[PDB]
Amino acid sequence: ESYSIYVYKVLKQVHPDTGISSKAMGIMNSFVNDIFERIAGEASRLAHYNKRSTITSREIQTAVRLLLPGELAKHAVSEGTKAVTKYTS
Amino acid sequence: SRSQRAGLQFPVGRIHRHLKSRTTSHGRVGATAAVYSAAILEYLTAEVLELAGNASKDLKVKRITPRHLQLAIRGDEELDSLIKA
Amino acid sequence: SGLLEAEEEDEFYQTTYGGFTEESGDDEYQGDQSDTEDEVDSDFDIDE
Repeated sequence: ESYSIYVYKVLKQVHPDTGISSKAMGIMNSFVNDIFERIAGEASRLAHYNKRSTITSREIQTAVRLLLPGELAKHAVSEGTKAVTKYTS
Repeated sequence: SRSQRAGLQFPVGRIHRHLKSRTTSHGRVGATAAVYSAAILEYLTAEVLELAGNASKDLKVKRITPRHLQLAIRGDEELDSLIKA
Repeated sequence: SGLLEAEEEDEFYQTTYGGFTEESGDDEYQGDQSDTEDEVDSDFDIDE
């Protein structure tokens, strides 16, 4: 895949004036990829377990609540809901 | 581009491609799931990079470095648990 | 909470994502491999 450009875009969002090395974004690539893997795997696990062949806002939200520790789970669920509203709307 | 539609700097589209790649037989992924994953990823990266730029005594980092990343996550003990999970 | 994790070993971090320690030969990330633009397939707008 390739997400380093969007990693830098998010860095600008949080820090419009912050640079970052090559291996640091490699570490971000690994971190985002592994969390992305965790979320997608949990969502597909729920979908396969349920009759839902689909992975939806329900699936990703439940996975986010299950995996993330507390306040992190709350923030991630809120952000996912907000972005789902943005994209669907 | 679907990314900006979600207000997410990250690619909801390529993300959904990856999701499809990581589903079960006939296992589909909704667009809402794609954008939800992209949004949680953007927020996690945003917090991590926020603390990485702030991963220092002066609370600003010129270049984000692996060490700044360890400080951002580890010091963000929520992220410490999340990554260690 | 900052010092409590420090007194103990952070071996997990030491081996996370090729390590979290500062290294050499770490250029300020230049840019994409010519794949920055996002991409989809035909089945994103499929109903849920």
